[PDB]
Amino acid sequence: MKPHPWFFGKIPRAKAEEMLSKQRHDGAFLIRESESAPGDFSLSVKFGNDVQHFKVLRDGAGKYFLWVVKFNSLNELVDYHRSTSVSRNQQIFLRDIEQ
Ligand SMILES: CNC(=O)[C@H]1[C@H](C(=O)N[C@@H](CCC(N)=O)C(=O)N[C@@H](CC(N)=O)C(N)=O)[C@H]1c1ccc(OP(=O)(O)O)cc1
Repeated sequence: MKPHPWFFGKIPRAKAEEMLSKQRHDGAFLIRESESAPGDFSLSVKFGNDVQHFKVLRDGAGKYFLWVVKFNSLNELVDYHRSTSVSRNQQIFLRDIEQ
């Protein structure tokens, strides 16, 4: 296997916005480690001329989620959202960032 092209570690929210706005496709994303909420993860996605941010929420079972459906890993959250939208208003499917 190859390492996941979506994990950026502890990068600032503004830095994530700066690089995603330059990407050419809707759905281009990254997972980053939140500075505002230490220990947690955040999802940043490009759509149109904006960059949307989602908190990767945790429960007492250690599951990962954005809305209702629970996942065992960050990898499973990401993979599910490549075929199912992260939004109910717009069709936003996650796709790998271009290097
Ligand atoms: C300025 N306010 C926001 O960004 C708010 C983002 C939001 O509600 N986003 C929409 C989705 C994107 C949009 N519509 O622009 C939402 O309804 N999020 C839900 C679902 C979710 N899992 O984020 C929520 N706020 O619980 C919150 C946020 C806040 C913090 C953060 O981590 P860091 O602080 O960016 O590391 C990520 C997202």
